[PDB]
Amino acid sequence: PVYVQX
Amino acid sequence: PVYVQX
Amino acid sequence: QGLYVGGFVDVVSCPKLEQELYLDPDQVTDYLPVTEPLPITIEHLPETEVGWTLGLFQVSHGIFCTGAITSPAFLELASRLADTSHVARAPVKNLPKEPLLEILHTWLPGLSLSSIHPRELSQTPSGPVFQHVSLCALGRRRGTVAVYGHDAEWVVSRFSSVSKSERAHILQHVSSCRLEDLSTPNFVSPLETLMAKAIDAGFIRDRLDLLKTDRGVASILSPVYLKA
Amino acid sequence: QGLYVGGFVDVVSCPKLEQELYLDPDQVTDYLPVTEPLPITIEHLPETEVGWTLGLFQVSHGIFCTGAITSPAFLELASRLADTSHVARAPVKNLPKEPLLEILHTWLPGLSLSSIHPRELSQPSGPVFQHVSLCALGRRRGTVAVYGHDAEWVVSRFSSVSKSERAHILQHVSSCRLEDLSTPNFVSPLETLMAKAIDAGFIRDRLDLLKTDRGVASILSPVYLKA
Repeated sequence: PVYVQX
Repeated sequence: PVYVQX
Repeated sequence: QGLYVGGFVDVVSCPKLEQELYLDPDQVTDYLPVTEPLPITIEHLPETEVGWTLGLFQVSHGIFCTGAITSPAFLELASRLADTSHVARAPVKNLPKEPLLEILHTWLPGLSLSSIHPRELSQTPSGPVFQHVSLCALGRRRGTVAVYGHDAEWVVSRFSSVSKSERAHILQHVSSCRLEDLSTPNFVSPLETLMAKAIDAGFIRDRLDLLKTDRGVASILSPVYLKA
Repeated sequence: QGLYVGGFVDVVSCPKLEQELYLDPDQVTDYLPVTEPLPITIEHLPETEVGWTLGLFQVSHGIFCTGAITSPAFLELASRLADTSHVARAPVKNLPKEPLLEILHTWLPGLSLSSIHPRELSQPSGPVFQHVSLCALGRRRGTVAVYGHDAEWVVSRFSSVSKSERAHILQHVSSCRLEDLSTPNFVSPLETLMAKAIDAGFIRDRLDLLKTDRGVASILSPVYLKA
């Protein structure tokens, strides 16, 4: 999945 | 001598 | 001689302008607390594991993180930087000199979570919601300044936003963690990569002003080793 | 091919304040110009020689320095930093990408003279001008560097330097074959440099002072300056 860094 | 830095 | 870190990775009261950064308190409750260790890294860079989270907790004010910085190579480096740095080495009002805490407050004052995109938090997420916590020059979420210390109780006690009851709960957990069981962090990054990030940090618009406001947002009590 | 630096190490028409920093234009005339090459170092760390001055000149606006950045080891480090620096890699308005120039402007935007203490300007116990350092921010106002591959272009960025003065400066710069300069003694003290970069981020009002300095120096766009 896509992670948001923060 | 003493130099002034920067 | 343990080195602990504490701080918010999200503060609920802040207005969030970017939708991708929003963490809904009513949704994250299903995924907290996280008590298994998550890596603590630097600036989301590879090869920069420096320690482990001890707990990620939902509290009334936001999401609060505790961690231990345990990498011998990282601590040795930080100590050497502290010996050369002017800012790390200056007097701290009302506290005894702690060069290591001071350099970490100059270099890496911010905390930043890596977490799954919040479109996925509404659903049944595809992987773990919370991935890692990074130490950084400045967080993208407001109020996310670290407090570093050698006494966990003192670290958590600095957050007046965290209730006496919430603190007790948090430290009950932190106390039950044996630091000696944790694995050795993978800290192998070239120093040039870190120095490039440190250089970039100096150009972050209004960085020092935002560090000062973040201290207020987090409700941190003086005295502390924070540099803004 | 060559990599030049130019800029003021002192601007005459800045308010003076710290007595130890004052360079009396009536007094330096006897020691200028300096055409013997002086070391260029990083942040006054003597084992970080990166190149050599090509001239230190008294002009109407102040004392102007030209130099060449020649150390292979240093340029290799600068290039490595440019590879991952976001500020170094960002486009510059109206100019093509120049990675080495952009990293230099990001890391070391300032110039700083080292010279003999003003009290010790007697009829001195060491040389008057010792070296010039590249730094995060100068103690003297208006001392931002311009880095370039074309020395005429670098000097021409300073609208404070007259056409006449520029011609003179470049006549001298042209007479210096870079290939003839000795190899600088550069030994990277990487932890020391990182400590300095960390400290530079905590300099209050740094980006405001860099912006102001560009005006004090009268630098003309376009240029690779990052503030």
